[PDB]
Amino acid sequence: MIHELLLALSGYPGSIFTWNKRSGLQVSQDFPFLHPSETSVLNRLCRLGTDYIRFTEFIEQYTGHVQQQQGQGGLHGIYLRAFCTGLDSVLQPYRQALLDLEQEFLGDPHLSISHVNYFLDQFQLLFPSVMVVVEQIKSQKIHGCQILETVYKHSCGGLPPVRSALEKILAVCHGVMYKQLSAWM
Amino acid sequence: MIHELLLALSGYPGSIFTWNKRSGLQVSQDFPFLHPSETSVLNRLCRLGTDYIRFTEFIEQYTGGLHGIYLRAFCTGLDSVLQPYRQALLDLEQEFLGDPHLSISHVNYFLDQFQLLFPSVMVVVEQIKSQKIHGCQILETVYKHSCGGLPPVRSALEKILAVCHGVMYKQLSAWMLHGLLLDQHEEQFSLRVEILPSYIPVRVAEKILFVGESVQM
Amino acid sequence: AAAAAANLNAVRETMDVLLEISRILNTGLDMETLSICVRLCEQGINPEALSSVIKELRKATEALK
Amino acid sequence: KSPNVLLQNLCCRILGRSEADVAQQFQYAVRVIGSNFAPTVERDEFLVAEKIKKELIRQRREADAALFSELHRKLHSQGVLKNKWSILYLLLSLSEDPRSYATLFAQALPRDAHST
Amino acid sequence: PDDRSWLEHHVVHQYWTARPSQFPHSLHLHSNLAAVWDQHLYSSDPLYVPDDRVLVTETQVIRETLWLLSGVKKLFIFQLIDGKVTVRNNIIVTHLTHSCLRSVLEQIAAYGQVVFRLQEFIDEVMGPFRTYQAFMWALYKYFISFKEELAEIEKCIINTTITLAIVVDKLAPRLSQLKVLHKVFSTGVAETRNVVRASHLLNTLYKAILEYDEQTVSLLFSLWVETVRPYLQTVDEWIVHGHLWDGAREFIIQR
Amino acid sequence: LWEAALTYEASKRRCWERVGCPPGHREEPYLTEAGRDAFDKFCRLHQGELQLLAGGVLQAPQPVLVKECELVKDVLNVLIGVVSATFSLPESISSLLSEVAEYGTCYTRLSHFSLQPKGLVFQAFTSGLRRYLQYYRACVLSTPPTLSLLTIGFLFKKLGRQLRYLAELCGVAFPTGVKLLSYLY
Repeated sequence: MIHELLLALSGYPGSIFTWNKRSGLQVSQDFPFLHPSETSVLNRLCRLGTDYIRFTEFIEQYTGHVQQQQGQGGLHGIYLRAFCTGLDSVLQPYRQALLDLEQEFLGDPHLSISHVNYFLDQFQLLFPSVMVVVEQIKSQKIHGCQILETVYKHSCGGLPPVRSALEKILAVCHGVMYKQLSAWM
Repeated sequence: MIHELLLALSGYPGSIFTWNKRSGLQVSQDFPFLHPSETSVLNRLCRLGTDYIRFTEFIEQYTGGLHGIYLRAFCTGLDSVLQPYRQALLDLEQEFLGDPHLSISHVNYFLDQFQLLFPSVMVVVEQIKSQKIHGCQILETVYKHSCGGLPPVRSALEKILAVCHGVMYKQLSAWMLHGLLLDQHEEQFSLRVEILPSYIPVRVAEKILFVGESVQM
Repeated sequence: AAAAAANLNAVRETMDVLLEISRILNTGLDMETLSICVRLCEQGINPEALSSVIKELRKATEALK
Repeated sequence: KSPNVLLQNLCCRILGRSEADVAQQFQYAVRVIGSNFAPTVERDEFLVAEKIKKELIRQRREADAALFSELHRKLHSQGVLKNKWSILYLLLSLSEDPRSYATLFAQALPRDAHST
Repeated sequence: PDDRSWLEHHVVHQYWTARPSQFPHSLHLHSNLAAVWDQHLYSSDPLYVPDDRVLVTETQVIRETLWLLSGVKKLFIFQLIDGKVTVRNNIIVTHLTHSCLRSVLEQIAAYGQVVFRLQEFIDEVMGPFRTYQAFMWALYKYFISFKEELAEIEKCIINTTITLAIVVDKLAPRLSQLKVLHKVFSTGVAETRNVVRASHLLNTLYKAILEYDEQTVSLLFSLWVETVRPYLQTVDEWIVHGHLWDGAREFIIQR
Repeated sequence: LWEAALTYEASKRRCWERVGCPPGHREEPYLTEAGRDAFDKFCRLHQGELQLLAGGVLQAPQPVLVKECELVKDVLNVLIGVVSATFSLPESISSLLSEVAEYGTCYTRLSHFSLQPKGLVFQAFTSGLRRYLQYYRACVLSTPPTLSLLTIGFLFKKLGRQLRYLAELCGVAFPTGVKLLSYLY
């Protein structure tokens, strides 16, 4: 139950957490030895792993599937790949936290899951905020420089982790346009 | 038993001891294993817990005629006096974990000092309700009874009196340095003469007002 | 065993009670010494024979100090 | 066990002499302990505590006498020892003041007016 | 039994599942209070009708209450039945015989409602105003510091003696700070206009800090700054850029 | 001996219901607070329950055992290019294995595609790819001192995708001569 949550949450899910594309992750949930106490903590923790898998799936889907080339900006373009590039670097401290938990579990595995939820509570807020930002870009098929505005209205934010996280990715998307500007001008 | 008793004396009513608003914690269960005289013993013990229960209710609402930051300071002094009564309630549980043979009397013994403290402050609490004191005369009605007649009720009221002095050390720092009053409820404006405690003279009180007014110009 | 552990716990309790009793009767012993004495009178021996020994032995170590 | 080998441990607890170094004091200890191994005064673990209580009231530390009644009660609560008179009598014999007369306060039975 | 035995050893398995309690503790009235209360009833001739309850042990209750208090819901006691949590009425311990237990646990339930409500309010952020979004952020920042101490007490349950009045007394200085949020959120849910809903919330905290003008005041201060954070931004923008931009005017002066 | 044993450190794990001086009986940890051994036992139980509910035509080949470090050495050997005993050219472990394993199975599919030292510029271009294969061969055996399993998956995620990008450039006919010389331009 300790190691297995790491194995699920890392993005390489097991059979305890049957991944569906319409429920995300879900525990097997059919035991006379499973209680409501674990259930709520598990369901809270399931959202984070579902978000991580969707994020990495997005990044893989739009980076490394063509060389650089539909002409539709919602499915293709350099700005989008720059977005994915910013997102993975933003995803790095989640991985750092998971490995950090793993070392202490190898030291003593009798630590509780409540501490894991307590540690992972800070990303529990950050992930749903950035989820809608990528979802809008995919949904509206937004072309070119308008993609730059879509994050930008969301990077004048009022929460420090969300605003600071989107801001660096917007800097990446600035840089690709700057490079093309260094040719045309 | 010895946790049920040790919550019944606390704010919890008990199911052996019957709470009632006329007077509660009344023993009303008969057992073969307790000697017939034990109930009488119990009754004197119950004289403690009643006060604590009533005390908590009065503390629960606070911390017109009865309002103000003074009533949130008096009640805090009333928290402070119950504080070693709280600690000396946890210690008994710790003792009873080890020893199973201890008699009821050891409780009765160890907290007999609050069977003088608690009723004699209850009269002060009722006096502050019947007369609608919320002003600066609360220091007065402490100060006459802070002299005390018994040494525990002499220190408990000192603890309460200090905080009410501490508030007037804030009012008279806005006033004598910045020239500011009315940063709180009351009790060109001046001091109300009727609310002054007698052990502060009228002349010094005049000097305070003159100092505060001259700053403003 | 389990009851042998709780018995041993109670022997620690008794040797601490005896340690209180020794410290307000203010003897020269420490814990480990009175343990040896407890062995001596557990098998049955005279306290009046042990006391004369302890009383000269504590005086025969200030004689060459 | 053997009561003879246990005697030298006391001689190495009191004096810092090693076990093959102290053989004079243990020699004398065989003289005093040997042939004074059987009791010569009647066993009373009750009376020894009642004579410490007598001493504790006599010094007017009456709260410590009621503390000693608790310690005696804990002694009875465990009940592992075989002879509880002997260790209390031994602690009484080696007494010193923490910081008058006992010729008119009662002693114990001689086992000559009791059984020999 | 190869799965059951290993479970029986290291996990509890007798009260969140249907099973009778099998743990002979120490009997004899000071902790035998359930059975002696039953026998006293029957000797007094109620007349009878035995009550069926599981007779769970004591420390389990402390575990459940901690997990409830730290923020997660849905446990085996204090299941909500109308939106107000209710302890399971078939739960009894070997002492306090189901009536005093319900009294101390009803006092705990009273505190648990506030946390349950605030947790629910945060849960609805996971499901333009952005002042409510700026409100839940400060609530969140308090909550991590709260959960830290709750978890700290859970760490020492693995090691000690476990009874109610100790852990309750340890949580006394957090249940004290908790009471303030029931009043600041009450004016934060006392509201129509997006500017009156923010101003009526904001003026309560200024009045409460001027009341004590401690530890409650540091709470109110840390909540004050994190709620006046939008206004500093909007006034700074209006000053330096020479125009007032705001999606859905939350600003008091109309251009 | 009995008083040499006497010097025990007295009980503090002592329940309120127990007044008979218990030495302790072990507080009995949470359901998840056993998850290094109870997890493995539950894994075994869950699989066997699935086998019974299917009929026994699944028949697990022990995807648990071996533990951690031996597999770290096995995947490190896959980074040399020689495949594992599972691959050719818990049960959650299979997913973690497959993701890092496909990178090594592509590393071999690059190395046999670079056997030449016709086409002069194609030969020079091919040596340019061998200069990257040596880089991938050089990062292993310096950076790991045998770390944990999850560090391999996270650390070779940012890098293995970059390798997998390069397979798309290759076939695994192909343009050569002026055609390649302009296409690459």
